[PDB]
Amino acid sequence: MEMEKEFEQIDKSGSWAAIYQDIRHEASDFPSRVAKLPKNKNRNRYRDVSPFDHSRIKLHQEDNDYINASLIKMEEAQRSYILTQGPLPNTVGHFWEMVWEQKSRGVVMLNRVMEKGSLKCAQYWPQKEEKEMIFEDTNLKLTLISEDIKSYYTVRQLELENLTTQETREILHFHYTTWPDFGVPESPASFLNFLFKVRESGSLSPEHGPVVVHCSAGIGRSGTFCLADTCLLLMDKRKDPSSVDIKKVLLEMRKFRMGLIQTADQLRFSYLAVIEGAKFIMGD
Ligand SMILES: CCNc1ccc(C(=O)O)cc1
Repeated sequence: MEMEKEFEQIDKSGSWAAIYQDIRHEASDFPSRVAKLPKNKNRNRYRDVSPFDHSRIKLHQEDNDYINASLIKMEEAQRSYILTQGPLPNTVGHFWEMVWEQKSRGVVMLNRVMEKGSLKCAQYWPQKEEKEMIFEDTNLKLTLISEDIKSYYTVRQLELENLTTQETREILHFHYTTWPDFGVPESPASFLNFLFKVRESGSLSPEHGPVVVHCSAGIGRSGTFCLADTCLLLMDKRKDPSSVDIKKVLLEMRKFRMGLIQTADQLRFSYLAVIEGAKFIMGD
């Protein structure tokens, strides 16, 4: 079923809450035993959001290999993503270790450091060129190189140095700064513009490690970004683009990380972004 017809039918019937609960009911349930070990309690932002054991990213250290991050491998689309929580004061060094070890080119951040008057993640990158950050626990240095501030997003170039070997890499930080404190954006136009800026950078391409994507918990906004990207890629690739089923792509993604897409509005909005994306590409 052409998803815009499916969309109009769910909208006119006001059944978004019913479709969303059906997804919640069919979603995979896998063990998360490492996440729940007592030694890991201060590495988790939220008690009810944990990576599955089978898909968790392992840090390359014998001490404690745990970070709250998941590899989402989309086989038919040929895209991988790492979805993670916003870093905590005591996990900023682990975050940048993971970026280094997984060979990522890009970091995609979909939240503000403060929202609704509370801290949603640590200030994990330098705000001035001349004040670099040193992470003594993982032996890394991070420097701001340049900053490009636009109306809906900011792009930063960062230099990450492994102080152990003195190798350096350029990381691109893509920061979506305008997602509202409550609900979802009214139009998907600025979110699609942002997605195409990430794609244009090389950050999502197979010559690099997987892109790192986060919001506060790493499931809601983060889930929207990777679901919209994967659905548009499948429409480009397949002979029958009308066969792309957004609900089936979401269930496949939920085999790798729990709770992706947190509300019926986020589902409805994910449908909105994919529909608007399919016509910009038909070049109406
Ligand atoms: C036949 C109705 N459904 C679709 C039409 C065109 C495309 C596309 O060319 O991206 C995707 C779906």
